[PDB]
Amino acid sequence: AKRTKKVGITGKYGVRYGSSLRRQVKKLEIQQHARYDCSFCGKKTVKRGAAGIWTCSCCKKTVAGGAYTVSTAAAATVRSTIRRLREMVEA
Amino acid sequence: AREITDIKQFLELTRRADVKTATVKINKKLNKAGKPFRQTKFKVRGSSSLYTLVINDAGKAKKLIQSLPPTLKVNRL
Amino acid sequence: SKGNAFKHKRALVEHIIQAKADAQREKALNE
Amino acid sequence: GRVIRNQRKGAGSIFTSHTRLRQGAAKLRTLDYAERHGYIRGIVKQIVHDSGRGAPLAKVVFRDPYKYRLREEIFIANEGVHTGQFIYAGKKASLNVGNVLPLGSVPEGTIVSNVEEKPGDRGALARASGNYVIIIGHNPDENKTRVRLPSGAKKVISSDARGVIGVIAGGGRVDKPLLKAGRAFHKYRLKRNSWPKTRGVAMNPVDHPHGGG
Amino acid sequence: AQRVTFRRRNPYNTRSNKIKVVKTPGGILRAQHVKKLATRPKCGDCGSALQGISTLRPRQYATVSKTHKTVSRAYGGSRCANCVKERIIRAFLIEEQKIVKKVVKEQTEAAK
RNA sequence: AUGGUGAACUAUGCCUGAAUAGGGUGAAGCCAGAGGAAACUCUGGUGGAGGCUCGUAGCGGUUCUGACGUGCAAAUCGAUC
RNA sequence: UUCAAAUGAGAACUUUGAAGACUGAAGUGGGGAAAGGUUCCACGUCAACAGCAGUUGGACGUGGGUUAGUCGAUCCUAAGAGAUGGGGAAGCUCCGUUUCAAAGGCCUGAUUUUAUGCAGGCCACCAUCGAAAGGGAAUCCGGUUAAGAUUCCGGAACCUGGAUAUGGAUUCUUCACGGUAACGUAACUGAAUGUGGAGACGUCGGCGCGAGCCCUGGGAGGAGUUAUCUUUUCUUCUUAACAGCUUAUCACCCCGGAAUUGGUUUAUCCGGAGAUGGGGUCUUAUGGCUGGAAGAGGCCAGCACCUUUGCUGGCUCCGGUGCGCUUGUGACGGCCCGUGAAAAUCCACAGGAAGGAAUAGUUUUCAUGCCAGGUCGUACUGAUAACCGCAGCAGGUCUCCAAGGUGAACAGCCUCUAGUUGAUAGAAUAAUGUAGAUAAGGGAAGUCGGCAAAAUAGAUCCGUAACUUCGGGAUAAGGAUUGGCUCUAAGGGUCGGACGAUCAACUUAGAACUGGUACGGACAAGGGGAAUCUGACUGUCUAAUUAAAACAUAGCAUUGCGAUGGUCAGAAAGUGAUGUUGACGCAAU
RNA sequence: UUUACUUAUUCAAUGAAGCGGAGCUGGAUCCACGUUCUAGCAUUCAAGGUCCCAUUCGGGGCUGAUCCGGGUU
Ligand SMILES: [Mg+2]
Ligand SMILES: [Mg+2]
Ligand SMILES: [Mg+2]
Ligand SMILES: [Mg+2]
Ligand SMILES: [Mg+2]
Ligand SMILES: [Mg+2]
Ligand SMILES: [Mg+2]
Ligand SMILES: [Mg+2]
Ligand SMILES: [Mg+2]
Ligand SMILES: [Mg+2]
Ligand SMILES: [Mg+2]
Ligand SMILES: [Mg+2]
Ligand SMILES: [Mg+2]
Ligand SMILES: [Mg+2]
Ligand SMILES: [Mg+2]
Ligand SMILES: [Mg+2]
Ligand SMILES: [Mg+2]
Ligand SMILES: [Mg+2]
Ligand SMILES: [Mg+2]
Ligand SMILES: [Mg+2]
Ligand SMILES: [Mg+2]
Ligand SMILES: [Mg+2]
Ligand SMILES: [Mg+2]
Ligand SMILES: [Mg+2]
Ligand SMILES: [Mg+2]
Ligand SMILES: [Mg+2]
Ligand SMILES: [Zn+2]
Ligand SMILES: [Zn+2]
Repeated sequence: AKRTKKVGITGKYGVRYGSSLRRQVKKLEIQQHARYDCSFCGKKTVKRGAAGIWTCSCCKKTVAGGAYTVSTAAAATVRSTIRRLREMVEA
Repeated sequence: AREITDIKQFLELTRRADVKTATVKINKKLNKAGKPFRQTKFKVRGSSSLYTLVINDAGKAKKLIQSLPPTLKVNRL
Repeated sequence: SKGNAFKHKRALVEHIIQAKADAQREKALNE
Repeated sequence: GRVIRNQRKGAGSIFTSHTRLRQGAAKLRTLDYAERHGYIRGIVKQIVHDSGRGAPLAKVVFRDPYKYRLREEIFIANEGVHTGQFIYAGKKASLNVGNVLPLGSVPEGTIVSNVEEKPGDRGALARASGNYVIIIGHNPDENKTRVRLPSGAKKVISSDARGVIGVIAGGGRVDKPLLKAGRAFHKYRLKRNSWPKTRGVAMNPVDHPHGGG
Repeated sequence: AQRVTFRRRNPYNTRSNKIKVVKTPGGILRAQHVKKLATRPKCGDCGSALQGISTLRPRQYATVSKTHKTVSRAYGGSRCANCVKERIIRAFLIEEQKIVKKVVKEQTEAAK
């Protein structure tokens, strides 16, 4: 039983702030309140403490990450680039 | 205030060096909500704490009163 | 019960009785 | 004419930074013998939020090389750094995210952050969330390194200047609308007294040159 | 129906000015000032509450015996049993690996 | 013009404290049922979000051919808000 | 507001008694903070003051009264304030707060002896002020005064510091044993140095538990009503700090190895990184029993008297209930581009410099015993008369406790405890006023203008349009009902093997009967709708004539700056804000 | 005029700790082959080796840990 057709989590804002701004906020709020897999213990138990800080309820591991997601595309690209450079340096 | 239950410990407390005074108190109580009976509390006044020994036997209480040391100052009732 | 299928204790008891009867019937028919 | 707010802010007074809840200044280690010649290993003990700063910070504990004790440093957390991770700082440190290396020891295209402008000033460039510095190239004869800054500028700095491998965590913060004067209020309460802002046109000519009409 | 007053000159509801209502042997209600509750000591490695350690205000720990403040184990008190076990395992395994690596490095130096 | 005194009122920042009945509405997450290859849709619950709402304490001060005008008062009183 | 008596020359205003009322626990009650400074209390007493009076008084005259190791200050640090070393300034003085300083403590020594001269080492960062609401060692009960009270008196405790003895414990295996473990205990050496914890922390929501209060039964006392009735209405039946034993959500340990996935909260999380299950360990919020402690306190009865003097007997017991109120607390959940103090102080761990026993040692973190705790504040009001407003001024001024009914309710109305009965009075009832009401028929014809009044209003049910950012509009609009009485049905807990025994609460629905001119019967409480202009919204300002279309706001856009810098400050300076900052930033719009 | 230097002056940091030069020092002009699976630990003039003492509870010297500089970086 869906209670709202489109506003979803942004139903708490009522008719305020504008529809496009409410959509923009909705996307990032869903991202920031989602639950993510832990790369250490393999469980889906990682939640945001504060902006950029992501803690796993099990195994008590805290990782730095993005403001509203655990990993950003820029960070993933940087990781791949650093891996390639390290492999080139070793080889 | 402390409660003691060992009779030998009570006698040692009465013979302790700093102990000068004791009090004997008589209460009228009911055992298992039955007939009235007599309860005796012996209270030894120490320097730091007051020690209480409770005896529900009148004959044993009378025997203990007789066995109290003579230099100890006893306040009855 | 968490999903609000039973109005009260008597309804739950009647449903339990019916479910046990249906399980016994199915087991006897498959035997 | 009356003194405007732009001129008033220089005297300090009510325009100073609100620093009660800060964790401490975020700096690299002091450039010492160990970092100049080899490397030194510390451990990430916790990752914490700093009031008034978008990016999280990381507490890194090293051993004192000259005395039996522990030294705690406050680094700016790069993305991917976790609690319990080992961090290596020095000229001989490996090329891994979170390590502190001189700019001359990394290849072209390396992405770094908290980069020293001069060797030993303990971090000056690319400190805000999501920002980084790109290693464009090297000039070994002058012992220099060409880098690209977040603003797009190209700079030449010493190859002995240090930088932390990776990108500052907490990126994408400014993509969320605040929606509310209240959220802006709570944002600047932890930073300084610069909000709300009154337009100069709405003022009198005595208050601001833009006033009148 | 009996109403009470603060027994000290602080009239505000601060963290150090908390009261409860108690009936006295005189048959009347009276305020009674309650101290702030103590916090259990925490582990130095994981931050969890320490089992078997008394929970007191920090000055009160000077009045009790050493039994109430320790347990009979290495790091008893400051660290918990699971963390102590983990660091024992880590110490032994890393020392064995150091011996192995030294032997391997000596053999590689000899062969090289 | 020269030299001094004021942030006990009030303007603003900071530090450390304190205060704020009872209702209405019913967001996300979750459960059950009816559909569907899935995505997803519908029904009934649960949950208790919001610089939401009605309305006390409180804060403020819209209106009245209002009271008063050497007034209780060099800015007050009543109702309404 | 009234009656009587007393006092007095004199009484509407003083005192006591008799009456009628009020504040109605968000008080006209009981305490405090700021402020005041004796206003507190007793005796005497009326010239002036209390806009009438006065025998009265916060007035006048004379005195009495404030007792602390445990309550505060004192100590700590917060935003901040501010010397020294230095550097500016003709100078009064300014910058800066650990620098730019030779800024001060400790250990060892027969230093291979040159003969009566101090040698070898170790560790390091800055005065002071800043909270009677932050942090913090430790005290309660009963009684006592004209006025003191967690301070005095009686009894019972606790903290800190110090010297020390005995008992206990440990040792010839020297610095304890037990438990697989979680860990337990009356103890069970410890210097440098390092490390960890506590101090130490936001807000909201529901749920669980405790305490006090609320409601209620039996019994033992006391009071009231009794024209008629009521085994009746009201009231007392209490238990502090501290101490011993015991007591728990959470968490953890051992066994064991899970799909037919199970456990499980109001709220959906957990489990091969070891679930369910069985057995254990711990924190002692909190509760129970006992000591304290019935000897106290409470409620009654009976003694002699001018006694300003003494004294005796009884009872103080046993239960129940809850979406109740207040408050404390636990495990949780929601929220942030907001993640929500420091320091004094205390403890513990790692380490083992060392010291210590055989006919004798050790251990003052176990028990007991001994001594001490200075200075300053402490009365009272805290407001329609003790503060401020030129006043005993309808104004202003921070906070704690908080009963019964009706009712959703700290609303309105009535009541118990407590506290007031103060504000110049008496006699008449013209006009005009101030405040509040009613009105035949018509219903805005009044007026610049429906200004003002009236109408509506609670709860339940039926039903609810355009438009829309799809969230709203909305309680849209428009309709029906509501009392009392007598019943019926549904919704549970605790124990036992289809059910039985026992106990208890308030919600909803339905059906007869009955009064009616009224049934949210007082109180309480939206009028609604069709449109235009205008500002997005929530928010803010002209204190004392303008609350708005003005300002702010989120969103959008432009410009400057990579620190040898941008925007600013200072007379200067080895000066300062942004800056505990670094383009996802700061600054100017 | 051009090109250098440091010593005045200027800027910054630190615990003024490792700077500059050289090693018949070693491995291959460059390096210390003393530190990189792991949230352990690293502190009592440093153990060991070697010369003495007057052996006795231990005490000294060189080394461990290369040398030189008239510049804290
Ligand atoms: Mg203007
Ligand atoms: Mg002020
Ligand atoms: Mg609102
Ligand atoms: Mg409202
Ligand atoms: Mg009234
Ligand atoms: Mg009344
Ligand atoms: Mg007069
Ligand atoms: Mg008086
Ligand atoms: Mg007087
Ligand atoms: Mg100064
Ligand atoms: Mg001070
Ligand atoms: Mg305090
Ligand atoms: Mg008094
Ligand atoms: Mg006393
Ligand atoms: Mg007093
Ligand atoms: Mg008082
Ligand atoms: Mg005054
Ligand atoms: Mg004055
Ligand atoms: Mg009419
Ligand atoms: Mg007309
Ligand atoms: Mg006309
Ligand atoms: Mg409408
Ligand atoms: Mg507006
Ligand atoms: Mg005005
Ligand atoms: Mg106005
Ligand atoms: Mg505007
Ligand atoms: Zn994990
Ligand atoms: Zn632990």
